[PDB]
Order: sequence, then structure tokens, then C-alpha cells
Amino acid sequence: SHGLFKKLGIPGPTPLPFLGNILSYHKGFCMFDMECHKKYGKVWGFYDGQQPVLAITDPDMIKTVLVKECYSVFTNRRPFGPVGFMKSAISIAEDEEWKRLRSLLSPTFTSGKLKEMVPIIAQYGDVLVRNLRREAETGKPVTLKDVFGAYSMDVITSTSFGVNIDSLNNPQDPFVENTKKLLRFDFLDPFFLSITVFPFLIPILEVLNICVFPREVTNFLRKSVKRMKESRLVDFLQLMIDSQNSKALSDLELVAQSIIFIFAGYETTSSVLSFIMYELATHPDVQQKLQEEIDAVLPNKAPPTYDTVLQMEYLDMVVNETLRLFPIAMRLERVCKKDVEINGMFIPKGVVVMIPSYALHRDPKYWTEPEKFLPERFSAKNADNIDPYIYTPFGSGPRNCIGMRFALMNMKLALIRVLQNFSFKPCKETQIPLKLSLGGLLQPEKPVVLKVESR
Amino acid sequence: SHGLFKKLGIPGPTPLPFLGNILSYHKGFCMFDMECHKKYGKVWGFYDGQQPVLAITDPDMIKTVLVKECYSVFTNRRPFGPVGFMKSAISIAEDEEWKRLRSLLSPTFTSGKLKEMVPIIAQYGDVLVRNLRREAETGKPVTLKDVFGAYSMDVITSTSFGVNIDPQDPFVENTKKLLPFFLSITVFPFLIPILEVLNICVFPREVTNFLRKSVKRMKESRVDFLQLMIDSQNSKALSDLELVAQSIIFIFAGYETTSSVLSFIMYELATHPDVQQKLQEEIDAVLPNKAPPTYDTVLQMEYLDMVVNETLRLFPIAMRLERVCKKDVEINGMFIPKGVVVMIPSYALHRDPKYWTEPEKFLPERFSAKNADNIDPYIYTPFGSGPRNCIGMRFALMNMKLALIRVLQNFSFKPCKETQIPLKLSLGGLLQPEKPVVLKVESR
Ligand code: HEM
Ligand code: HEM
Ligand SMILES: O=C(CNC(=O)c1cccnc1)N[C@H](CS[C@H](Cc1ccccc1)C(=O)NCCCc1cccnc1)Cc1ccccc1
Ligand SMILES: O=C(CNC(=O)c1cccnc1)N[C@H](CS[C@H](Cc1ccccc1)C(=O)NCCCc1cccnc1)Cc1ccccc1
Repeated sequence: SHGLFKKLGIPGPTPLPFLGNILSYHKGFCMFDMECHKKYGKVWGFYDGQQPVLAITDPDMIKTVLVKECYSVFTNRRPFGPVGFMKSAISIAEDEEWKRLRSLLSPTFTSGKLKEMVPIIAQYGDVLVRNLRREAETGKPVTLKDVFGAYSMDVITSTSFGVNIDSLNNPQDPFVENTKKLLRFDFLDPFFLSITVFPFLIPILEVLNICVFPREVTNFLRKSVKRMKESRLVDFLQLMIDSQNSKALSDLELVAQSIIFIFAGYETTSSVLSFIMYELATHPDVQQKLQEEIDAVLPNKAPPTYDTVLQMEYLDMVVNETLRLFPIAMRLERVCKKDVEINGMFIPKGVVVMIPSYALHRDPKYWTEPEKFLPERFSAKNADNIDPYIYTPFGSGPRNCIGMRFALMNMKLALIRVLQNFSFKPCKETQIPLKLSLGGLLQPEKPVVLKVESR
Repeated sequence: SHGLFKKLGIPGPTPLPFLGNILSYHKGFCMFDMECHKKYGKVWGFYDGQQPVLAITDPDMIKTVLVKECYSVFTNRRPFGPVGFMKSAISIAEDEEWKRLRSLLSPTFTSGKLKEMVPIIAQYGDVLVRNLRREAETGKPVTLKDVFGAYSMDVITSTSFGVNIDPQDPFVENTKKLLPFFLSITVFPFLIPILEVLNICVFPREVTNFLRKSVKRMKESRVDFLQLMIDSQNSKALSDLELVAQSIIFIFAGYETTSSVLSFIMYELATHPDVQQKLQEEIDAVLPNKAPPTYDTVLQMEYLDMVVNETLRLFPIAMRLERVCKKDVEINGMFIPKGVVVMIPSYALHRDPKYWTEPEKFLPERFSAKNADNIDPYIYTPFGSGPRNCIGMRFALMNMKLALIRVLQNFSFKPCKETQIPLKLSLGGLLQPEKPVVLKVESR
């Protein structure tokens, strides 16, 4: 297949036999997408082994892939395996199975259901302050991925299942310990390396009961959800139970969706919160102006409500600019299920159309000083000059992030209660500037550590 | 994965791990489908390794799979590999590559193109009589599949290519050795991409080479089956490799399927002299003085059509009809998951006691116009049904009847000492006799 992009006249790095272009992943997804966007321009193609991957940067062509031709052509993501029973996960399901799951899980995050979660989240916002207060009274450094991960785990377990697992910590909580090692995509591990280079090994491992998710971690979550069924005694757990007592969702598919919601609520929320606090500490002018707005909307440390959060404009600018610099998904991918020609470009069946979100968020031909943290890009004065198909931190189209509004509300509800009582400073041991992990997923090399001062 | 039919509540034999129910194939596909038809009923399921196979016998449900939901759900047969360049064959292609090839090769056997083949076939009918005359003047039993196979090869090579090939012809020798270890692919579905990506096939590379370079030799020009594929090639489109893939299918089907059924017909005529004599009296009536058979005189003979239909009932060479359920459906109030191979036991249905009175008996009167109203077109399916039935059903029926007419005008067939009576079917995979069909040929 290594002559496909040579046939279509599409530029790209020369692929090696069998390997393709995976040798260029030594710097990670991001640095590889950045160099390819500069060298080859608006459209380039490479090979993840024998898999041709077409990278597009045109907003109109991105809109056609993500929005217009979603249900008909670009419906599924890249086939990920071996998954085993997790194939029924909404992020992994395909075609009609995903269509049924998306409609089944869409009412989970309506504006009414989200507003019901604010009082529940307000409880753990108080525990977050007291846990930050013990470490604040001492000059001891604070690992923010630990304290934000515990807060995120409590919000996702109570708002989706109505169960309190982390009672003020319990810092050795088993849900965090298992969700931590739930998945570790590292190019170094020849497993995920050989899966991409030689994909015919997937049906071997599937029949061998081999799964990319570890057994002890799946078992802990598989039996916890079975324990989490306490009826007799409307949430993410009730929407699936009610539809189950009416195809329908089996007790194994109901667990598969819970694992996706638990991981996304823990890992993604805690990672972005750590990225936000790093920029607030390295930019004291932004942190002060954000604290001044929070006090103006919530005087005397007033409790945050669903309406006051949507009122804070500068808070939305800080969250959006951090998501621009750090798109945790990095890439958006769709599988071309049939031959099409979008915007005057033929795309064969089976080619993976990829949108480099990290490279587009730092494209100099869009963002003035793209490497700099400037929240003024997202002010209502300048937000008109932002293409929603260039800035896609949550994706776009029918298969975007279903928990986008929940993640935005959960993070903003955390930043408010934290900045109401504390200020953040570097520690010298804080890695400045922040080096990104040259591995698979978007993470810092050294964990983000900061000093916490009370007010 | 062997708990699918247990989940769906569909009965069937208990599968062994990895193997499934393939150990029950020691008797053949036929006897396994018949034992499961009486033991379980209208619907049962088994496992060819890890592949669940659902067997349906309800005519309304058979019609839904073969005819109604063909283009939507039941479009392709069981995936067969490793093939290679034969993946483009019309019998193996899937979805749109099949639809484009089904439309390209459909005009090959129209009522006009078939009527053009009668004078061409009439030439080889005389050589068939002369070669049978040499073995009839001298008392020597005649291997029917050899003498019929040589006639069937010259017919398909001329009606599809116009080339004349005329006892050790390399085409018959190479086409026949497409005839063990398939027990593994039935158990190892994951080893198919191991031989596909590595470019390994099941057909030996030389039965393909001899035909791949023969088509490139017959393509030297300078409208038949070959000309239809050249004119569209000179306009997605068809390549010199896909063009060869279709020629192998037509050559094999025209040689092996025609001769095997003709051998089965003459065995029934020899074991039933009253049927052979009555058939000879009809041929002499429509065609007096051994008149040359034409296109219209063949369709006029009713008893000849009744003899061929009863033989294809007793010996359906396809044995089974199979479709792959491409997506979850609920036909006739029965949920069928995606990936299940819906199978129609044609051999078991052609001998169902709840339909055919005395099914093991050879009675051509089942297909008389008085009684042909009591047969279900979805129970008697010797050529399949629906949009993906036998594309050469009309050519095969005409070619075999033209051979039966030219022979029964001059010879009568009697059993020999070495004639296997009753005929034992091959307990292996395909439908064939154990011992070759040998019959005494007496001239008239
Ligand atoms: C800052 C936080 C988050 C960010 C930036 C983010 C980003 C994304 C992105 C870029 C996608 C892919 C969109 C596409 O391919 O078009 C996605 C998918 C998804 N996200 Fe998130 N996400 C976040 C948090 C969450 C949370 C809290 C949940 C809770 C359930 C969640 C659940 C999902 C699911 C289920 C999908 C798959 C959607 C589908 O297949 O229909 N995410 N997310
Ligand atoms: C007594 C002679 C024959 C019998 C009983 C027979 C029977 C069958 C059957 C049962 C099928 C499958 C139908 C289905 O799956 O629904 C089939 C398919 C087919 N037959 Fe035959 N056949 C005969 C002779 C021939 C001949 C002479 C040709 C010449 C080209 C031929 C070409 C084909 C092809 C190309 C297919 C596959 C068509 C497709 O899948 O779209 N057959 N045949
Ligand atoms: O990662 C590949 C396949 N990629 C390759 O094979 C590959 C290899 C080499 C080079 N390029 C590509 N698919 C994934 C889908 S599968 C993966 C499996 C998984 C991983 C972690 C926990 C649970 C299950 C999954 O469900 N994640 C969603 C978790 C929830 C979440 C996470 C983050 C944000 N919101 C929600 C693409 C993807 C989809 C959505 C968001 C991000 C990425
Ligand atoms: O045989 C399986 C796959 N079966 C399994 O894997 C399996 C294994 C164990 C148990 N059950 C199933 N498919 C085949 C399709 S492929 C096969 C390949 C082949 C073989 C011989 C010569 C050339 C190429 C093929 O093109 N034949 C058609 C020849 C023409 C013809 C022949 C006869 C009558 N008319 C026309 C199902 C089939 C289709 C049509 C008719 C009969 C059967």
C-alpha cells in the first residue's frame, strides 16, 4: 500500500518496508504532526505500518469528514484491538451499535441533568479545599495530578452511579489505583508497536482471551459495577438499567460503558486541570485577573451555581486557551468506509482520515504566537476569528466528545473553589518550561508540582 | 463463542471446543444435514469451527434470505480463503464487485445468445456419438464422466471463447485436478490473513498458470463470454487478471457440472429402463428420423425436462445454499445475528419425507404438469434462487438436454457387472459417486 499516496499525488515522508513511518514517532504524535504540517503543507499522507493515513488541515474538508459525511462515510474510528468485550464501548463501537449507544447515552448530559450535579459536586469541592489546606499550611510541594484525580474520581462515581467511594481519602482508594493502570499506550512497548506494524496478530490474541486492558483492572471494575447495582433502594447508571428492563444492553456492555465514563472522568479531567494550574502559576497576571472575576461573580466565597459558572467569561477563556495548547486527544481520526471524493480529493476505501488537532492548534498561519499562553485569543472581541474546525479540543460532528459540557462544568467548578481560597506559585522543582511526554499520550514528563499559599 | 445457538434458543448438536461439529462430517455434508433435519426439526444450528451456521428449512424463510433480503442482508456467501487473484471471481466476489460483475456477465446467457449456441453445440454432439460408437461396437464398458467431460469442455471453450481444443487434453487434465487439509481453515479462520498477506493460495499455482496463460492465448483477437469482457475492458474496470478469474469459473462449471449431472442421468436411465425407453420414444416423436435438435424442439420435450429435474433433485451438486448475514435481522420472527452463515440444506430438502412421497425413489412423474404444482420453488432449489442464483442455469439445462437427445437417439444404456448398483455417493466433500459410473452402451 506504500504507493497509494504516490499514486494520488499526495506528499508525505517516504515509508520503510513493513514499518512505514512509525520510526518517526520517536518524538511522539505531536512533534511528528508539526514537522509534517510545515514540510508538506495542507495535506500529507503517511503509513502506520501498512495502514495509509491521510492528514487534512482544510476547515471545509474537516467539516465534511466530521459533520457532513459522518453517518454515511466517516462513521467509525481506527479499528482498535485486541479489545475483547470492550468492543461494545461507545468510543470503540461501530456503525449501528455506536448509533444505538450514542442515542442511549445522549440524555446523560442534558442541561437539566448537568444542573442537578452542581450540588453533588459542591460537596467534593469542600473536601478538595480542606485536602489542599493541609498541604498549604506547609511549604511542602503538591503533586496536582493526585489531588485533582481524587476529586475527579468522586465526581464521576457519584454523578453516574450515586455511590461515594472516596470518603475524604482513603488516598489508597482502589478505584484510582486501578483506573490509573487501565491503559498505557507507550510506543516503547513492542506490543502496541507490533499491533500497528503487523495487524494480522489481532485475531490471534482475541481468540487467546488476550486484551489490551489488564485482567486485574477489568475484573475490579467488572465486579464493582455488579456491586454498584443496588436496586431496590436518573443517572448514567439508571438510563442503562431502565433501557435494560424493556435489544437490549447486557450486563457486560453496561460495564463497558462504565469503564469509558470512569476513565474519561478521572484521567481527562485531572490532566487538563493540572495543565490549567501550570499556566496560572507561570502567568501570575492571568491567575490574578481570574481570581478577581471569581470574586466579582461570587463575593464572600459564594457557592458556585450552574448559572454563575456560565457567567464567568475569563474563566472560559483560560480553559479554552489551555485546551488549545494541550489537546489531550491530539488527533481526530475517521475510517473511510467507501470510496469518496470530498472537496476535489479522492479518498480510497479503508484510508484513515486524520485531523492533527495539536498541529492545527499551534499553526502560525492562524494563531499569533501559537506557543504562548494568551487567553485573549478567546475573548468575545477576538473569538469571531476562530474557526471551529481548526480549534477542535472536543472534536466535532455527531461523534464528538459526549461529555464535553460535563468536563467543562466539572473543571470550572473545581477551578472556582480552588482559586477562591488559594494561589499557586512555582517550586523550582517545577519543570519550567513544561516538557511533554515524548511517548503515546499527552502528558508532562515530570509531574506538575506547585506551591500552594492560602488567602 | 460456541454458546450462540444456546443463547438464541436454537437447537443443534453439541459442539466440541475449537472443532465445533466438524467431526460429524465423516459421513459427508448430506448425511449430517439429513440427521439434523429429523433430530431437531425445522431450524437447527451447528458450528464449523468457530463459525456458527444456521440451517433453515421453512420455505417462507428461505425466500426471505435468497430473494427478498438479498441485496440488503444476505448478499454474500461464506468467505473462502486463501484465494488471491481469485477473489475477483463472480462466485467469490462480494457486494459491489459482485454486482458489477453480475451485471457484466448476465447478457452472456440471454434467450438470443443461447439460441446462437445451438449450431455450435450440434458439432460436438456428432463427435460424442462417434466416440461412443467405437466403444459400443466393441463390448467395452464406458466411463461416462470421461466421454461426457470431453464433450462438456469443447462446448464451454467454444461458446465462451470460440477456440477449438478437440484423450489427454491438458485442459481436462488441469481443470479436473482442482479436486483434505480444509479441515484446518474451518478451524483456523485467523490463518487466512496469514496466507493472504503473504500471498499463498489453495489452488495449486500450475492449474492457474496453465489457465492464466491459455486465456492470454485465446484473447488474441485478432459476441460471446470473452467478447463481453473485452468490449467493457476497452471503455471501473475489468483487468487482465479479473478477466482470467471469470474464465476459470466458466470453464470449470461448464466441464465438471455438466458431465457429472449427465453421468447421474444415464445411471438413472440404465437402472430404470422404463424411464429410458419412454424418454427415447418422446425424442423420436419430436425429432423424427433422428432430426437435429433445435432450440425450440428442446423446450417442447416435457418428459426430458422431467428426467433432468428428477435427477437434479436426487443429485443436487451444490448440496447446500449459503448466505452470510451481514447485519442483525429478525426474519420471520427469528433473530439472526451478524456473521451467522444461513444455510439451506438443499440435499436434505430434496429428500424430505414431509414433502416428497418416497424420496429415495427415482420417479420422473413428480415434475409432470399434473403434479409439478405441488413442488415449492424454495424447497426444490437445484440452481439456488434469488438475484444470486446460478447465472448459467439456462445454459446448463439446454446443453445437457442437447447431449441427452443426441445420445438417446442412437444408443441404449444397460448396467454392467462392475456397475455400482445402488450408486454410492462420495462420503467426502463434493457430490460424486465413489466408483466411476460405468455402463454398457448398445447401439440402436
Ligand atoms: C477536558 C476534558 C475532555 C476533552 C478535551 C475530551 C476530548 C474528546 C475528544 C477530542 C473526543 C473525540 C471527538 C471526535 O473524535 O470527534 C472525545 C470523545 C469522547 N469523550 Fe471526551 N474529552 C474530555 C472529557 C470527557 C469526559 C469527562 C467524558 C465522560 C463520559 C468523555 C467521554 C467521551 C466519549 C464517550 C467519547 C466518544 C464519543 C463517541 O464515540 O461518540 N470525555 N473526547
Ligand atoms: C447442472 C448444472 C448446474 C447446477 C445444478 C448449478 C447450480 C448452482 C447453484 C445451486 C448455485 C448457487 C445458487 C445460490 O447460491 O443461490 C450456482 C452458482 C453459480 N453457477 Fe452454477 N450450476 C450448474 C452449472 C453451471 C454452469 C454451466 C455455469 C456456467 C458459467 C455456472 C455458473 C455459475 C456461477 C457463475 C454461479 C455464481 C453466480 C453468483 O454467485 O452470482 N453454473 N450454480
Ligand atoms: O487509540 C485508539 C486507536 N489508535 C491506534 O490504534 C493508533 C496506534 C498508533 C498510531 N495511531 C493510532 N482509539 C481511541 C478509541 S479506543 C480507546 C480505548 C481506551 C483507552 C483508555 C481507556 C479506555 C479505553 C478509547 O476508547 N478512548 C476513549 C476513552 C474516553 C476518553 C478519553 C479521552 C477523552 N475523552 C474520552 C481513540 C480516542 C477516542 C476518544 C478519545 C480519545 C481517543
Ligand atoms: O465452497 C465455498 C466455501 N465453503 C467453505 O468454506 C466450507 C467449508 C466447510 C463446510 N462448509 C463450508 N464457496 C463456494 C464459492 S468459492 C468456490 C471456489 C472454486 C471452486 C471450484 C472451482 C473454482 C473455484 C467457487 O467459486 N465455486 C463455484 C464454481 C462454479 C460452479 C460450481 C458448481 C455449480 N455452479 C457453478 C460456494 C459455491 C458457489 C457456487 C456453486 C457451488 C458452491
